[PDB]
Amino acid sequence: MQIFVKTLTGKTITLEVEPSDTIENVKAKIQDKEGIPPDQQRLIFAGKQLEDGRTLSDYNIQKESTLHLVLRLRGG
Amino acid sequence: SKGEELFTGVVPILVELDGDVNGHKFSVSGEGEGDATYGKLTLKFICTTGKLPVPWPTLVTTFVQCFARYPDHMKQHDFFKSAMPEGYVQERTIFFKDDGNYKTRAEVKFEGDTLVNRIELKGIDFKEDGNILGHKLEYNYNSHNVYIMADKQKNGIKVNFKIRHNIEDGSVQLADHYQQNTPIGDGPVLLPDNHYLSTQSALSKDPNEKRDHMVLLEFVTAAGISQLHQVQCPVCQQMMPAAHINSHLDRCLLLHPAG
Amino acid sequence: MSKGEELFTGVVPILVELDGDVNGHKFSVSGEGEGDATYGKLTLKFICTTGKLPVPWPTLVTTFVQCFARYPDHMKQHDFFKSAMPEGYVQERTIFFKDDGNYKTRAEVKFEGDTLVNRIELKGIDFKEDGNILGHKLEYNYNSHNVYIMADKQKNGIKVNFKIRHNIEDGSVQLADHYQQNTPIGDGPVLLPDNHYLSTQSALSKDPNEKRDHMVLLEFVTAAGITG
Ligand SMILES: [Zn+2]
Repeated sequence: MQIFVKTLTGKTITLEVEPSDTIENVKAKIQDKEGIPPDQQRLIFAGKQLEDGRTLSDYNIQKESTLHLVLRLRGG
Repeated sequence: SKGEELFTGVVPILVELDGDVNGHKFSVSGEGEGDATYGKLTLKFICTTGKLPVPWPTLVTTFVQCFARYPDHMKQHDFFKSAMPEGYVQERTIFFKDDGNYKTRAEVKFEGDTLVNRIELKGIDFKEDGNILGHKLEYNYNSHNVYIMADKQKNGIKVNFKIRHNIEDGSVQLADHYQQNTPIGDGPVLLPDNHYLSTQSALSKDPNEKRDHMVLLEFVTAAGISQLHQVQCPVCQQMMPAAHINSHLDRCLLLHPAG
Repeated sequence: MSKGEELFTGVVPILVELDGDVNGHKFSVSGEGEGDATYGKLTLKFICTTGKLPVPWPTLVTTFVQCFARYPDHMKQHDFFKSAMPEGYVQERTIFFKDDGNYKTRAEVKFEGDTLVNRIELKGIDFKEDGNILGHKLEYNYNSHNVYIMADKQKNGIKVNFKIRHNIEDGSVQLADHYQQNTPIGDGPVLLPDNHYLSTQSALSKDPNEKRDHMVLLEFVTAAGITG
């Protein structure tokens, strides 16, 4: 399944995922395409922050959902 | 771009607005000219229904960013001229801090030789004795940065900025501008990287004009190709500079636990 | 209301000359344009002839002809600036940049034949090498200010004060406190004004066909503070 991740730098990345995927794995896939380290990533979906150790379906994220990526330099 | 070639030289400009703010119905007409080569816009406006029931400075941003000068190295970020001549729909909500808001919807497009801007504006929740309906804004304008971000999924732009309106008593009334622009045609359009337009304005009066009116001069230059960029919280949609998003989010996520 | 007043009924061409020294960096600027007091409008182009301007262009806007303000009819008895023409006035300032150095300026504003001429000496000291001025951290833009005017009887002129807000690269604001005095050059009678202010607005821009360090400046100035 495909989902999108929208950055504040007006950029849309489309991603290949399964609902069983952990947030940490999704962050890894983001790193894999954009080079951004997982620990600088905060992911938001319908106003909630996605937590490491949970899954795309723990938040009822389906195909074609849009996530919001906010970067956090340090302290992440 | 193709639209781009239309903006060498002086383009005549025509502005029309039908407004309704807190019930008060009004109309404004304007005309002058735009010269993208310098970034220079000159316009004169007449309230044709008589006395403008809001202060002229609050309508400044409502009354053609296609006139900005984009420098050579940023000409591929100029969405406004690329949507020309079919034009674009410009929409805003403008929030006057601790007072009402305007929603605006405009079509900016060529009609033959002239670039026209036609606007419908609806204003609600204003205070009878606020800075807007009480006419407490000075008749002047400051410089702003207009922050632009692509919105691929709309095939257009999201634009955000805050206007600083000086008040007669020395305070400053803020107006948060949440803007987006969409092409009217299906022509291709330049979708830009984050940047800003540097905006400066001066307002005056034609001393042989007894009607209620504004002369406006604008200088606009694209720049900025970032921690100052005004972005929206993905939780509550408020705009703030990028530098503040992390600490805002720490608090905002906890405030809206259901999102 | 004064003799000087009639000199300003149409477009008056303008010449600016500035000799400058800031923390030892010496510089010159020439400028030219026209003002139109009927409308309160001022247009000017300045060229730094010694190379690169060693201070940001906007710090010099106020230094680079308040004789071009539009005084409304019921305020024309308060126009010190035209009343002193054609012989002119001396305009003197100290400008204190917050947390940084200061400018001292002395300028003569007067008609040379039919052009309005502004000749200025500027000295800057105590500037920080990595500060907003010497470090060129100012945005290339300008805001509106009210310029407060008081009569100065003993020196047969005016005292003026205001603060300019200069926007910085990083989104902060840097204040420049202006202390100003204007003193007639001639012996002639002049109008000493009741308290009022000039409402000022400016826009800075570039001539894209100019290759020297330069500034295009548009000013709109209108006297206010006294009711019609
Ligand atoms: Zn929020």
